[PDB]
Amino acid sequence: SIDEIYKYDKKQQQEILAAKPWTKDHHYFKYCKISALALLKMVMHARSGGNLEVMGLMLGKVDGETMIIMDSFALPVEGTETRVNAQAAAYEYMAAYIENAKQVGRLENAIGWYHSHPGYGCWLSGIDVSTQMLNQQFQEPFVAVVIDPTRTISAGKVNLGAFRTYPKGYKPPDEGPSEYQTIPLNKIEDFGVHCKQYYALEVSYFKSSLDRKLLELLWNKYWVNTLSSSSLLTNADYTTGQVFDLSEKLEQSEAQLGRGSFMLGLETHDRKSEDKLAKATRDSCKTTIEAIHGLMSQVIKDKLFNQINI
Amino acid sequence: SNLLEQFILLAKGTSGSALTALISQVLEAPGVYVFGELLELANVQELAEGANAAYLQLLNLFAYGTYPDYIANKESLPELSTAQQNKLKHLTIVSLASRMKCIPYSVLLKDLEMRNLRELEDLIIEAVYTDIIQGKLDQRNQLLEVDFCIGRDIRKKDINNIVKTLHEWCDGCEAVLLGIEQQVLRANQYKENHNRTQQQVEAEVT
Amino acid sequence: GLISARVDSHSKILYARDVDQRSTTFEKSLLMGKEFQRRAKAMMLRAAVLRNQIHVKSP
Amino acid sequence: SVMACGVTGSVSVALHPLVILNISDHWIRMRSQEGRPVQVIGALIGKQEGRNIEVMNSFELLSHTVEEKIIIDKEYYYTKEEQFKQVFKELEFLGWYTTGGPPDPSDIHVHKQVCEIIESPLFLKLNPMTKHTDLPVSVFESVIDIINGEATMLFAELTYTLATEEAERIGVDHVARMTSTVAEHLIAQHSAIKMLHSRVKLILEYVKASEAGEVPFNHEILREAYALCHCLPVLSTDKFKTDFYDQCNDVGLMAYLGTITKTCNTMNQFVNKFNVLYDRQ
Ligand SMILES: [Zn+2]
Repeated sequence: SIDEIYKYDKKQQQEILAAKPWTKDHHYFKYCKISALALLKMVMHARSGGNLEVMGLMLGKVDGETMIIMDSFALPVEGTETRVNAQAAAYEYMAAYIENAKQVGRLENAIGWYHSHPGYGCWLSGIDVSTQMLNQQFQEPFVAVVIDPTRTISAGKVNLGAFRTYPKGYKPPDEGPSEYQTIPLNKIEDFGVHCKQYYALEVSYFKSSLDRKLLELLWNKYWVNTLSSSSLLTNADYTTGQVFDLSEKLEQSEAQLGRGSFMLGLETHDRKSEDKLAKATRDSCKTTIEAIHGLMSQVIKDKLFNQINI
Repeated sequence: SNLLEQFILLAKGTSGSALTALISQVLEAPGVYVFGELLELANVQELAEGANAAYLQLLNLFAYGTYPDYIANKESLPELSTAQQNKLKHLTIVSLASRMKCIPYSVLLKDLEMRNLRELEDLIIEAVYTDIIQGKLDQRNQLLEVDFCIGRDIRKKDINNIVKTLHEWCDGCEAVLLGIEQQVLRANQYKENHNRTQQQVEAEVT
Repeated sequence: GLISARVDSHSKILYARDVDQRSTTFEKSLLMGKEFQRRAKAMMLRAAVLRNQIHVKSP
Repeated sequence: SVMACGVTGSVSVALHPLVILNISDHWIRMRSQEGRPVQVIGALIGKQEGRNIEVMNSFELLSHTVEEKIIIDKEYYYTKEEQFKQVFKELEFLGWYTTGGPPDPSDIHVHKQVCEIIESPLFLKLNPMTKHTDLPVSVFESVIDIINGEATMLFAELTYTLATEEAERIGVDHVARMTSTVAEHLIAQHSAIKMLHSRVKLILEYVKASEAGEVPFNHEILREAYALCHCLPVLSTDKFKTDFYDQCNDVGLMAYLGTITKTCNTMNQFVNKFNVLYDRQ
């Protein structure tokens, strides 16, 4: 049944929760069955979070060889991407919530860490790699659920990765994704210190047929909104900073591609490797795609509003 | 809203002479310029096309006709008040505004047989003031910018044109929007091949 | 010098040019575009001359 | 059947769509718990934009059976919001969805229940056990007036849309398709677009009816839709679209500027792989 997976068998779910397959192989969890609550307030609370980093408890479960994110989202908080084990401090949320969630038959228990790096991700940085590693030696099954809000703004796709980091003693085997990502100066060094200590879960999504019908019917009156983006008007001088950043974003490449140091490699420090040109690459891609946003928005609005027919 | 029933009982109660009164009321009723369904009463049908068929004639003028018609036909129709006459004037103006997004000043200056800007703008502002019209006069263009027009009349049996018409507008949006849509679709298709090849390499790595 | 200006010398008057943002941007844009495209084929053919291993031997 | 036919309130919140799915999910939850379509309650929230309502986000709740009536376990819900208002503070309890037939005195009763946390809350009715083709959301609101010597509240329906969030929209497009990402990108005014899209499909059927149908020949259609369609395609003006193309020039300019930057980027990429394998300097 389509509802066969929405079935939260607290029996079965908490069974595999106490199953501890990870202590036998820390690569058991290959899947991540998610209900779209993750997308829900993960997305709109990374975006509504402005640029303020956040943390806390995810709802969820486990099924077969699968971590399950019933929930993930953001705080109106900060400090994540630099907090010594940030996420913990928001668990008070379902220190209460899940509890009397059981009072409505939400007999689930706490499973994970909601969070958002508004504008630049949802993950655990250098100090939060202390967070991530320590807690997966604290809290396994634990995940680095990773999706970037403004990346998912200028990207059109949810790059979700459930990153069970490779615990200390457990190296990446054959399957360690280790999603390399352009990090600010604060944590790029420690990512290089820990970029290959995590793998991703095969993050699938589960729903009901009512869910599909609701999204279709959503579109069935959102299309009017579609031709009203109305995307250029939103970032009038935004892109200026973007541009003034983007060339500096490009100077990012410059920053890591400027150098006279001949010799054999990077031969002093990680530069490294000719550099940050990939940083400016993602920068140019996102900024020209947001230009695509603005232009398709206003132009297709002209295509429909300004002139269609009588 | 009140006037429709108001006239309804009037047509029921009032004819000819009584009519002269009702007609006097009808002339004076904004929005109640055209009879449509309202004329469906046999009483008014007789009252219309009656001895004072000319009254019905002005009714039609409200439906189809214009103030310039009166300009030609000062005599043909029943007489009106300055208020009513300028009313019909606004009628032609709103009609023209329907035709042109911005009707030039001289358009109505000639159409209404108007002399100049003072009265011209006064009446125009009055028309917009009723909130029938939006925007403002187009000073640069010597026209009238308008967002929308408030429904005054039936204007007699238009069903053919109006019904014909809805889809046309829809078609305009449909065509342009579709073009962008397909371009996106093809783009997504490229996405598929790109992701597809990416997946293929994925397969290769094992 | 600072002359953002014009003179109809037939007129015998100076006429300060307005500093163009838009079309001056267009200017520089397609200028660098043509430069980049010339250099595109140029570096292609340089990769050629280096892969083709051609050097003009003195004798 | 004590309903009261009223007016608006104080709705505006933000939305993400799995909470609509949690409308679905509370119905599924209570149904699996009870083995039956359970007329459930859920914490409606939404957008309020001028005179527009948008009933969007409402998840699982507690709906007790008081002898016939749906019941918001009121202080339970207080517990619940304090269980999420710590971090879900961006959302506020607008109303409650349910599942069943039309709105009934139990729906009226829990809507009143929602009328006790605030003054003028909203009503939503969904049902996967009802039999419509439309998106199953009924939405009610309140006046306070005087009729027949009785001072009473008033609850009646208004229409909605759903959220316009970027990654939210992306997820909607996927979970609808699951292979949108471009299509309805006129979105701030595409509310207007597809709202009046369905509206004017209705209007085509509706003018066919007013021709005839029921409805007789109709002047409402005549004057109103006449001005409407025969101003169309409105906004097709010139200067105006001149500056539209000025838009297009600047935008395509800078976008292809960045794409040129990426072009010479991959150029340098290739050149650096060259330097690795080939450039011996
Ligand atoms: Zn930390």
